[PDB]
Amino acid sequence: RNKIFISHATPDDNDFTRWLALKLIGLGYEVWCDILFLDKGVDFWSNIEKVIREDTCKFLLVSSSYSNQREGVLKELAVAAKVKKQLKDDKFIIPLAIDEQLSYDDINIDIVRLNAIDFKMSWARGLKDILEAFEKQKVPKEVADASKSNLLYQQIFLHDKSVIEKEEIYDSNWLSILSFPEELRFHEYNWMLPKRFDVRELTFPAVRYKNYLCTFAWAYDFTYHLPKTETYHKSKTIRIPTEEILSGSYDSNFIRNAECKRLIVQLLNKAFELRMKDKEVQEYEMSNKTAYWLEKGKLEKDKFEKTMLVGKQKDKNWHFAISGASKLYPFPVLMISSHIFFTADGKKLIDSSSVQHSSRRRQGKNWWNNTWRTKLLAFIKYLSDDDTSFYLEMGSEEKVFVSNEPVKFKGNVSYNIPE
Amino acid sequence: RNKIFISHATPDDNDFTRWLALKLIGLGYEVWCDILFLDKGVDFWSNIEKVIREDTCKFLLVSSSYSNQREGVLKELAVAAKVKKQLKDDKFIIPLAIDEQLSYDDINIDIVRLNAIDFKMSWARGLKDILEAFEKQKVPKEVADASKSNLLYQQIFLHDKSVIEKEEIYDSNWLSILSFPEELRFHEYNWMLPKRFDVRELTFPAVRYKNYLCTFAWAYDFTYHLPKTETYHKSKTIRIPTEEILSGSYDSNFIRNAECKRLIVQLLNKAFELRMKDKEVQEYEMSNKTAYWLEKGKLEKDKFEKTMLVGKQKDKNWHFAISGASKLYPFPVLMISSHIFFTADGKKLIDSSSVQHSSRRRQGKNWWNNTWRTKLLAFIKYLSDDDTSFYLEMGSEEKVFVSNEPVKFKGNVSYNIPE
Amino acid sequence: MKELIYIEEPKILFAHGQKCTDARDGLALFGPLNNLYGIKSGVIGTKQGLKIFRDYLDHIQKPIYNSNSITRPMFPGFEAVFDCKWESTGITFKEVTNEDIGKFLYNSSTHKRTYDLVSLFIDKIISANKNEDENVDVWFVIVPDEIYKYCRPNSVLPAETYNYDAQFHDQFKARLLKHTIPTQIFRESTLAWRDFKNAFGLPIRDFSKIEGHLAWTISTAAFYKAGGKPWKLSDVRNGVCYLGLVYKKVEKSKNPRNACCAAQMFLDNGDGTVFKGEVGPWYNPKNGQYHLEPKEAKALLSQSLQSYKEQIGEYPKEVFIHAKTRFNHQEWDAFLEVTPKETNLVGVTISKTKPLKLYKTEGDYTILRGNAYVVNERSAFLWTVGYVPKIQTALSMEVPNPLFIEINKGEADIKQVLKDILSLTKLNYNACIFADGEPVTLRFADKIGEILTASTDIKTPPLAFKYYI
Amino acid sequence: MKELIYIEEPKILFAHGQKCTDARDGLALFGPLNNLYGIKSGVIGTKQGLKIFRDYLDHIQKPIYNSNSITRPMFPGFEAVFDCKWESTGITFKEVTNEDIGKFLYNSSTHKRTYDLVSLFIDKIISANKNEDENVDVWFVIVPDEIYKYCRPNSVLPAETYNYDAQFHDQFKARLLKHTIPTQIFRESTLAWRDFKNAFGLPIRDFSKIEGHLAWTISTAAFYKAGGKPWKLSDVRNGVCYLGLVYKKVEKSKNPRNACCAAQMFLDNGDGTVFKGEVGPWYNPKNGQYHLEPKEAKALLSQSLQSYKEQIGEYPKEVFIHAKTRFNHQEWDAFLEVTPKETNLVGVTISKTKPLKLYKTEGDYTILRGNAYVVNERSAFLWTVGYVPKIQTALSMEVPNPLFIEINKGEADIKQVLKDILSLTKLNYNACIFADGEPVTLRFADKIGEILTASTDIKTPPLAFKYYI
RNA sequence: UGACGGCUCUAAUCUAUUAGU
DNA sequence: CTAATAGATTAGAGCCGTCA
RNA sequence: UGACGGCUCUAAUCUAUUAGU
DNA sequence: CTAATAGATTAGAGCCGTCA
Ligand SMILES: [Mg+2]
Ligand SMILES: [Mg+2]
Repeated sequence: RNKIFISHATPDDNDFTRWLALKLIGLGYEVWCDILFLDKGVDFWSNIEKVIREDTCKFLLVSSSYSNQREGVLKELAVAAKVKKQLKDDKFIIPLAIDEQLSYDDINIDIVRLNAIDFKMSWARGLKDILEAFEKQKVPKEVADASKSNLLYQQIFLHDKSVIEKEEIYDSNWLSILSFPEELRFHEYNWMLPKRFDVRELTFPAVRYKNYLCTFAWAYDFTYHLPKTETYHKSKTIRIPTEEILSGSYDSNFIRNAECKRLIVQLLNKAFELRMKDKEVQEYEMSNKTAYWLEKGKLEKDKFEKTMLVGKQKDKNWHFAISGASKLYPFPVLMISSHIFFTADGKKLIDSSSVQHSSRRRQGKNWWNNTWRTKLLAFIKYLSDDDTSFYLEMGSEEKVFVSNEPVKFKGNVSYNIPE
Repeated sequence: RNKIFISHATPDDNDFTRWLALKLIGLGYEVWCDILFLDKGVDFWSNIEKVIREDTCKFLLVSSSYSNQREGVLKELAVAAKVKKQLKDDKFIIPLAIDEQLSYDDINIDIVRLNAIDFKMSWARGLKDILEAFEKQKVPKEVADASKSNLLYQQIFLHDKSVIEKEEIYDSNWLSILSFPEELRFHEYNWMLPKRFDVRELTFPAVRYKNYLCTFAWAYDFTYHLPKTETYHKSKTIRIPTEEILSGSYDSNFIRNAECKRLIVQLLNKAFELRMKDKEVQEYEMSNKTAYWLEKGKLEKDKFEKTMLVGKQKDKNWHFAISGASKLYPFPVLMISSHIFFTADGKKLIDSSSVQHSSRRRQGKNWWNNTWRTKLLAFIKYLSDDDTSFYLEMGSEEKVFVSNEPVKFKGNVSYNIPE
Repeated sequence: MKELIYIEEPKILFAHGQKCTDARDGLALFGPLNNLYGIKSGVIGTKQGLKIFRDYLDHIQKPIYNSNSITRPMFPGFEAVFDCKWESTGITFKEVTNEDIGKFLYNSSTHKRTYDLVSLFIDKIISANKNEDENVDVWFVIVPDEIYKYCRPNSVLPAETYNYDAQFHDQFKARLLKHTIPTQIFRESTLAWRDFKNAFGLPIRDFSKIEGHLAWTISTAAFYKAGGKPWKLSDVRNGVCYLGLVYKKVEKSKNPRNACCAAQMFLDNGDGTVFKGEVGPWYNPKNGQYHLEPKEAKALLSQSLQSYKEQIGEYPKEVFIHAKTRFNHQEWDAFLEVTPKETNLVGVTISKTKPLKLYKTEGDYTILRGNAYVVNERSAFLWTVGYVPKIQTALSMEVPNPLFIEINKGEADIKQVLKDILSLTKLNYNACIFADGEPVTLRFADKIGEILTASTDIKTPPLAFKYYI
Repeated sequence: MKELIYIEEPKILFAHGQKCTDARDGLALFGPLNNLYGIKSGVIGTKQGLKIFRDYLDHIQKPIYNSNSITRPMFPGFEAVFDCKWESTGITFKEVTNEDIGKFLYNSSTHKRTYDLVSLFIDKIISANKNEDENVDVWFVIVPDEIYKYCRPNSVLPAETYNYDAQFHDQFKARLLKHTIPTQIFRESTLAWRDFKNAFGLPIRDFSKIEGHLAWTISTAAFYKAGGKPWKLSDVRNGVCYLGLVYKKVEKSKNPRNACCAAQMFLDNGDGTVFKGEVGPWYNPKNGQYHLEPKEAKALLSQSLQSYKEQIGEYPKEVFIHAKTRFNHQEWDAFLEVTPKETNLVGVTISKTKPLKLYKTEGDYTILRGNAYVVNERSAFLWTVGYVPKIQTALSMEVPNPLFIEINKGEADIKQVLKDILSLTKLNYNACIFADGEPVTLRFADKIGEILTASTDIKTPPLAFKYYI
């Protein structure tokens, strides 16, 4: 014998039956059950009868609402009754009542006069009672070892729960910067430009630094705002190459690597802002940064390459937006993040932070990875100019190019996505 | 047929059923009941019927508000009645009532003509009742243990042991005062006696008080130490009868009823000291009081009326000693305190506190009530004067009589002295 | 001829509502009132002490049998009696190196060495209570016998350290009041009595025939200190709260002065016994004046009345003041000024000084435990110690002294006061005996006072008793 | 086209020397390491709260099923899992009359009413601990909803006591620090979420399918506060000490006086795990500077090193000081000055505000849990939140962000640092979840920082985590 | 101090009175 | 205020048996 | 505050420069 | 010392969803 049969309502009583099987195996009891094994097929009933008749010592029946009046369960009950009659064993079938709804009045006739082990109140009490009954009846057993139960858990519970050594491809939000100008400029206007001219109003990016103006533009560029510009010699311009200041190989008492890199980042940010302003795209003011969004109906049927960017929710319209930041670490990038904004009808914004935040929280519940990926890629591809690039004007002839496809990452380990 | 059946209402009376079953198992009986013996996976009705019918010498029924009107209890009662009829044993079913809320006029119809055992007052009383019934009915007891089951049986039968009603006579260590002198007096010596004569060293008991001397002696007494006393008018005295002093009556500006019951006590103590000095009895100085004891051999073979007062213990001789204190509350009495002193050679004491304490502690182990009582009585009888009285000298003629037998107390409750 | 009256014994209330007169059988039959799940023991001391403690815990699992069953009941095992678990598996150890103990007891000054030992022992307990994660129910300190013999008031070896009484136990229990940690102190000889011997091949203390009583005592002590209630009084009259006062001299604090501490008992709603102290010494600058100024007496009565009012909600119907001193008119006039009109104050005095003795005629055993002699309406002799028929022996040797009960103030019946004083002798939780010789209100107050006056002033001391005894 | 590597699951050790990858499965299959015998609970509040807790206890005694047996594992019962009893029979109850709450929550000033309510609870808790003979292990507080709603800092009602925070929970835990009493707080609405609704006939919070998760969390928290050790890490290498530092502001003070707190973890040489907060609040008077002055840094490092030395016996071979901010040069020099010879000092910074997301193009499920991107020898991007193959779901809803781990100071291997940071996230005891987004050393310290900041009177605060979570 | 009891030794204090303060 | 004579109270310390 | 996640609205500080010191 | 302009750091709050 040396084996203990367990029957249940597959798959309604998986929890208790599987827990009891693992527990009993962990204590050194040989337990035979259906869901425990994985291989199945036509030859699944002859083995049941042979095991019950030949090498089964105790029959435990998980009697619940589902397990009662079950054809397979009743067949197992009949076979167990025959085996019990043959073996002259008074105690061979043991009911285990795990359902509170299953009253003792409406139980099956095959088990109506038998003393049942109750599990409704506390499962540990029932486990202790089963152990005591097995000990009193001298059920054969081995030494208690939880290693067998752990092995069964590892090899059955986690069969299709492992990890797959499959290569994959990842899209990101990192856009690489392709082109840079040749040199940087610190035009020297010795008390030539107005003291408080507000140089952040010029048609080209510029930053004040000592008495110098830093810009990628030409020496005589932006002369419309500075009429007193032509009478200026070329020798008074400090030209610094871009490659060395991006590589950190230019240290001067005039300026160090840190401040020059900071100025380059500032110029990139201002150029991005001005260029996006040129595209005629609506603006949104966040807590610290600024976002850009399209109106409703700006595109053809509110779609671009079969991907919708503007939509209707209840009595408002929702707009997808992207925000960019010019950063030089680890490699020159223009990092991109996503946001959602809400307007009354698609043309005018609603002046309420709480409403916007609550609406975004409600909207983002049902969106998944594919939705964000498609929207981000579509809005990035909207901006690009000719085939693969997007240019920012840093001067009369200088341009900075950003690619429209994000940087990919290659990984070697993935999953089997089992629904 | 050596198994006792217990019927109850599961789970309303689990506690008492388990308690009685455990007690009976510890006693040595074989007990079958539901909760204690509930096999799992067996036909319970057939097993219960087989147990009741084949091997059952007694049927202990538990009757209460819960077990009354129960299907299983009634069925077991019916089968037990059938077994009783088939066995011809009129004491087969034994009711046990454990509920104070169950009236005797609402009992089951099957146990109305049966002698029940009341467990209401205490489970111990009912347990002893049922054990007495079993012993009378010759219930087979399976004695498989020695010095443990017998000790369990002997543990009970003793908690219910109590006192019995019988008058007893106790002795005491108080000696009643029989009589007092009629008058106490304050002799007026107007700065006649020396200012520091130290009056306590003369023959008769006297106490200084203001310019007066208080003593029971006559006016012209104690002239051997105060010769300049004869020339003294006898009308210069204040006399208050002592009977009204020991009545809470006399009060005056000269002396308050309080200082009175202190002066008389002091005079009694001084008289006792002088009297015990006159009897040629050796003395010991304790921490606060003074003790008196007899030398070795001064009695006939150290015995007075078949009682021994001086003995031998290894390298020491032990002497019985008494100390006296006169008290007026509640009634004039002399209190005698017992001590045991130790001498090296029977004539010289030891000037070491530690050895005296150790010797007394060693001597106190063996004595019992009779030894102490006999020794005190013999000592007092030796101190007696004529037949039953003993006098203390207060002056020329006046005397105080005290009995030589301690005050006898009588009681109404005693014990059988069960060896 | 005079007559002696008799009073029966007030039995107690064990589990299942059962009642019995003796504590041993009362626990052995029905079990304790509350049911603990198990006792986790923490041990502080050396390695030899931990080994001995584990050996004793293992030994007290199996039944232990006494020499005479009638006089002393058997010990049938801790789990069988108290229905809880106490095994040598939840034992948690903190080692104290023998080097530290040896080096600290070398200053030849009792105050400094006692201070050092107490600080060493209590720092580890405080650290293990505030910083570690485990749970400790009762801390069992195991002190070596070589330090116990030297931590005594008058002991000679063959800095805020002078402000404490030169006793290890008193100061140890006094310094841990602000952290609320139970503690049980063992001497190495108390447990391993067979190993410690003398010049002859016999142990100094012989537990061969009294081993069962030792097991019962340690078992009940550990049960109470872990949060158990072994028993309670069967009958307590309603509306009545009982007090007990003890005076203790504050030795060597800038002057010879004295303080007072109290304990109290009453029956609260739910048939429970509120057995709790009344803390906070009340001094008086006069030396040798075992009395209280009116200001301190009014505070004491107000505090007791408010403490009873909080739990019950009604002012007590009757208040009893057990004490071993005598009241004067000044402090009793200080009383009765905060006492409610629906309240009667009885000031009762209990003492064991007056030397009366009774010998049975033509016998060998002593007088019974229930006998009492009533001299007047305001005086009585009660024999709280004597022969008990149930155990077929007496509770003491020779002839015990009678206990004097004198109603010093108030009007009441002598029988009822004697009955209450007899009943207040069945509440010795520290022991497992038939009854105690003096009321617990006059002994537990003394135990409190011995501890509160062995340290500096501490605000709002704990009122529970498991932190003191 | 960069390259990513994979990091394997940490293993969390369980009873009988068996290992698993989920805390819930190991708890429900095998059992905990230590075996607590029982839990005694104390309930404070109105009769409604007592009934609520009794009903909840009776409910949690039986298995509760969630929506999906694979997504969120089941709850096979409190006693069937933890091998201990926590039921509604050992409850000790203390009432608070509703008039007291009404008379207190009318002042309209948050500080005064917060202080008054915290006092109204803690005074009764302390009095019950002090003046009662029972043994209460964990004290549960059923906070009424109306008390909770208005005790927030920036909430409105539609000098002596001003040295305190404006939060009920923080101050309530703060003023109980010196009495060493574990405390658990439950919202009245959380325990009985069904009876509290809105003007729609539906519960405000829907716990229908997630009662199993709630039961797991509450049972684990109650077990941990009661002195249990559920699970420990598997392969922590010997001789490594992790020490996290967290900075905080202070509500009221003459200066901002930024406060520093610390938390410590290492191996106990007994195959265990020591995880305790080594915190004595250090102060910086300079405004806006999140770097400690050299004296404070010396004190912190000396205290941590001394604690490690006393716990084991020798100095550590490796110290990773996790912090959320970069360090300046002078602080690192001060750390170096108090450092032993053979002791490697490493300063690592973990940050979250770094815009970078990775999208899976094929499916609709997020990235694997254990992936990692190595930028250089001194920095990396580590993933911890996302899809796990064992639980068949993602730890978050949207596309999660990874963590940026930087080896700011010293020499260390980036892969080993990432492995340790990932393995540290399986020891959050305040909830029973598969994984978290932040390591525990920089998390629990945060909680300490928000407890001993609400009050300034605490000296030598407790270290064990059972009084802070 | 694992409990209890019984003995022994010291030291204040109150009261009455007496003498120098 | 100091010092002796007592009665009448109160508090501390120190030591030994517990069975046959 | 039984958890965890992701958002929006706010404040100091450091560096660089200019002008009020 | 204060007041504008940028980057790159940090910390406090409050709000919504967790299933189908
Ligand atoms: Mg004790
Ligand atoms: Mg918490």
